[PDB]
Amino acid sequence: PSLVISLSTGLSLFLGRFVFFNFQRENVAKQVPEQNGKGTHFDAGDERAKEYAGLLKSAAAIVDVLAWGSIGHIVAYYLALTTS
Amino acid sequence: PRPSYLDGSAPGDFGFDPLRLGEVPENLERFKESELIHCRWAMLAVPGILVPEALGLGNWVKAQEWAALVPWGTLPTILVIEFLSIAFVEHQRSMEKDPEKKKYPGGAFDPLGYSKDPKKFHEYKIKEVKNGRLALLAFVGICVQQSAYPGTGPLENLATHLADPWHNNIG
Amino acid sequence: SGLTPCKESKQFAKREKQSIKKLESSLKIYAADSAPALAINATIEKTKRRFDNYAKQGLLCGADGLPHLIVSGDQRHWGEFITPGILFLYIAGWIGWVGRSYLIAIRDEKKPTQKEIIIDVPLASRLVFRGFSWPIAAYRELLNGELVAKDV
Amino acid sequence: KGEWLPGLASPGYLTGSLPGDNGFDPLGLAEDPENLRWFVQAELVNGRAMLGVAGMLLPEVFTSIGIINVPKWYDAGKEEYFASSSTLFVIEFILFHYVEIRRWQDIKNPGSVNQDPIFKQYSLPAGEVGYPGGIFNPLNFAPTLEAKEKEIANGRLAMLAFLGFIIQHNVTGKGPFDNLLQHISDPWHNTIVQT
Amino acid sequence: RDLKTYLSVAPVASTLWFAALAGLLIEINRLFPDALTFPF
Ligand code: CLA
Ligand code: CLA
Ligand code: CLA
Ligand SMILES: CC1=C(/C=C/C(C)=C/C=C/C(C)=C\C=C\C=C(C)\C=C\C=C(C)\C=C\C2=C(C)CCCC2(C)C)C(C)(C)CCC1
Ligand SMILES: O=P(O)(O)OC[C@H](O)CO
Repeated sequence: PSLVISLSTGLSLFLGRFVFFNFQRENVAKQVPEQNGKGTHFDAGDERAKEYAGLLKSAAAIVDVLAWGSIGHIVAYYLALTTS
Repeated sequence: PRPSYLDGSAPGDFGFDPLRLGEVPENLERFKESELIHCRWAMLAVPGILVPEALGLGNWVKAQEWAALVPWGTLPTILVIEFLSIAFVEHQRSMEKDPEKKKYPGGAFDPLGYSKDPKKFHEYKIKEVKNGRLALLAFVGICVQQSAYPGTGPLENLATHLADPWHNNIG
Repeated sequence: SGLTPCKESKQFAKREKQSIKKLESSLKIYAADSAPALAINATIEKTKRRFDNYAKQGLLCGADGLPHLIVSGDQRHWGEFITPGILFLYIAGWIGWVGRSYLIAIRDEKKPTQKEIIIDVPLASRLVFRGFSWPIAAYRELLNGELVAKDV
Repeated sequence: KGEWLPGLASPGYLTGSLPGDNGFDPLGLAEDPENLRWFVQAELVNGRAMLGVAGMLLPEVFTSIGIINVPKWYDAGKEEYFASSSTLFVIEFILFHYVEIRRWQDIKNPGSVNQDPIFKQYSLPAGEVGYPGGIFNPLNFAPTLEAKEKEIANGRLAMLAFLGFIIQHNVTGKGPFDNLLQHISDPWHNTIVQT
Repeated sequence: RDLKTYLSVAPVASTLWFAALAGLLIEINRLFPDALTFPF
C-alpha cells in the first residue's frame, strides 16, 4: 500500500523540520564547503545557488524537502519491499 | 597512586582510569554524562528482566521472540513508536548548556524535591552511581550468562541447587 | 585433516615395503658376508625403524602416504612444531643474547674493532652461560633493553 | 657472609646485608639493584617448596605402615573433592588473585598493611617487604636476623628437593618415597646410574 | 707463546666453532636419526 510510503515520508519531514532541524544546520555551519587555496568558487565558477536555497518559510529550504523526503521514500520502499 | 585529575570530589570518583581516558577535561565531563545514562537505562532494565522471569515468562530472551514470528502488537507498529518517540526525547536532551543540566536535569524531573537539599543531593548522587555501576555489571553478568540461552533467574536456581556445578571455563 | 593416521594408512604402509624391496634388490649382487652387504641391510633396518617410529608418535599422513605436520597448536600434535619451536627460540635467543652481551662489553675503552676481528677474549670473562637464562632479558626490557636515541 | 667459591670472589651487589648472601651470582641476573629487590622477593615466595615439598613427602611416609589410606601426591587429582575439581580452581584462583595483588603493592610501596572492610579495627603494623609481622606472626617471634638466613637456606634446599622429586618420579615411575626406599634395598647397586 | 693463541682466535675460530657444531649435530643425528618431531 501507498500508505506506508506517506507515513514514513511524512514522519521524516516532521523530524527534519522540528525534531532534527537544529542539529543538521548546526553541523553544516561548522563544516562547508570547499578549499584550495581556500573557498572554491574562486575559480570553477560554480558556485551557489542562493535562490533555490531561499525560502520564504520560517526555516526549511526546498532542498531540505527533497533531501528529507528521499530518505523517507527509501525507508518506505525498504519496508514495503521487505515484507514480500 | 591517584591520577592527577581524579580529585575525589566528583560523584563516584574512586581513582579509576587506568588508560587515562578522561585525562582531557571537556571529554571527562562528556564521559561523566555518558555514565549515568548508561547507568540509568541499565538500572531500569535489570528489574525489567528479573521480575517478569519471576512471574514466569521464560526469561527476557523468550520475552523477545514474539516479534520474530493490542495495542500496536506488531513489530512494525511498535518499532515506529519506539523510534519516533525515543527520538523526540533525546536529541532534545542535548541542550549542551550547563553539563546537560549539570547532568542532573532536576526541575520537573525532581517532583519530590530531593535536589533542593544541599548535602543530600550530593550523597544522593554518589548513591545513584554506585547502584548504577552495579547494574551495568549485572547486565554484563546476565548477558554472559544468557549467551547459553537459559535463564537469568533459573541460573541462580541451578547454582543454588548445587555448589557442585562447575564453570571451569577456558578459564 | 582429511588425513587418516599413519597407522591405518595403506599408502604409507605400502611406501615402506616399496623402499625396502629396492634396497633388497641391491644386496643380491654382492653376496652376504661382504661389506656392501651390511651397509645395505643397516640401511634397511633404519628404514623399517623410521617408518615404525612415525606411526608411534602419531603423524597423520595424507593420501599420498607421507606424514603431514599440524602446526595449528593442537595439543595432540605439539611435538610437531611448538615444542621444537620453543627449543629453537631458546637457542636462538641464547645466541642473540650472548652476541649482544659481547659487543656491549667491548665498546668501553680499547680499540673496539680489534676485538671484533680477533677475539683473544673468549666469552670475555665468562659470557656464554649468561645465555642459560636469557629469557630474564624480559627484566632487562623494563629497564634499558633498548636505547632512547631514536624514537621510542 | 660466606663465599660459594674461595677464589673468584663475591660481587659488589652481594654486600651481605641480605640474609643468605654467599656471593653467588655467576651469570649476573641480579646486578641492577631494582633487579635484586625483585629476585629477593621471588626467592622467598618460591622458597616458602618447603610448604609443599613437605606436603608431598610427609603424608607419603605417614602412609608407610597403613596409618592413613590417602592416594599418592601424583594421584590426588580426583576425587579429592566434595565439590569436584573444577569448582576448586576458580575459588583458588579468584581469591588467590586478591591476595597476590595486595602482596604486590607492598613490593612497590608498603603499603597495604591495614585492614579493609573492617568497620572499627587495627591494621598490620610492620616494616620490610619480604616479611610482614602481625597475625602472620601471632606468636610474635623474633624477626631476627639469622633466622632470616635460616628461612632462606632451608627454602633453597627444599627447592632443589622439589627438582629432585619431580625428576626422580619420571624414570622411577613411582613415589618419591618408594623411590627413597627402593634405594635403601641395600644400595651400592640402587643408583640413578641404573637409570 | 702468546702468539699461537691469537692466531687461533681469528676467522679460523669460526671454522673450529662450525666444525665443533657440525660434529655435535651429526653425532646427535647418529643417535637419533630420521627425526621429524620432538616426542617426550
Ligand atoms: C552482578 C554481578 C553478578 C552476580 C550476582 C553473578 C552471579 C552468578 N553468576 Mg555471574 N558473571 C558476572 C556477574 C555476576 N554474576 C559478570 C560480569 C560475568 C562476565 C565475566 C559473569 C559470568 C558468569 C559465568 C560464566 C557464570 C556465572 C554464574 C553465576 C551464578 C553462580 C556461579 C558463579 O557465579 O560463578 C562465578 C562467576 C564469576 C565469579 C564472575 C565474576 C562476577 C563478579 C565477581 C561478581 C559480582 C561482583 C560483586 C563484588 C559481587 C558481590 C555480591 C553482590 C553483587 C550481590 C551466580 C548467579 C554461573 C552460572 O551460570 O551458574 C548457574 C556461570 O557459570 N557468571
Ligand atoms: C626462585 C628461586 C630463587 C630465586 C628467585 C633466587 C634469588 C637470589 N639468589 Mg638464590 N638459590 C636458589 C634459588 C633462588 N635464588 C637455589 C635453589 C640455591 C641453591 C644453589 C640458591 C643459592 C644461592 C646462593 C649461594 C646465593 C643466592 C643468591 C640470590 C640472590 C642473588 C642472585 C639472583 O638474583 O638470583 C637469580 C634468579 C634466578 C636465576 C631464577 C632462575 C634460575 C633458573 C632459570 C633455574 C634453573 C633450573 C634448573 C637448574 C633446571 C635443571 C638444570 C639441569 C642441568 C638439570 C637472589 C635474591 C645470592 C645472594 O646473595 O642471596 C641474597 C647468593 O650468593 N642463591
Ligand atoms: C603444604 C602442602 C601440604 C601439606 C603439608 C599437607 C599435609 C597433610 N595432608 Mg594434604 N594435600 C595437599 C597439600 C599438603 N598436604 C594438596 C595440594 C592436596 C590436594 C587436595 C592435598 C590432599 C590431601 C588429602 C585428600 C588428604 C590430605 C591429608 C594430609 C594430612 C595427612 C595426614 C593425616 O591424615 O592427618 C594427620 C595425622 C594425625 C592428625 C594423626 C593423629 C590423629 C589424632 C591424634 C586422633 C587420635 C586417633 C587415635 C586415638 C590414635 C591411635 C591410632 C593408632 C591405632 C595407631 C597432612 C596434614 C590427609 C588429611 O587430610 O589428614 C587428616 C588426607 O585426607 N591432603
Ligand atoms: C602462537 C603460535 C602461533 C602464532 C604466533 C603468533 C601469531 C604470534 C606472534 C607474535 C608477534 C606479533 C610478536 C611480536 C613482537 C614484537 C616485538 C616488538 C619484538 C621484539 C624484540 C626484541 C627487542 C628482541 C630482542 C633480542 C632478544 C631479547 C633475544 C636476542 C635478540 C635481541 C638481542 C635481538 C602459530 C599459531 C603461528 C604457531 C603455533 C604457536
Ligand atoms: O649453604 P648450603 O650448603 O646449605 O647450600 C644450599 C644447598 O645448595 C641447597 O639449598
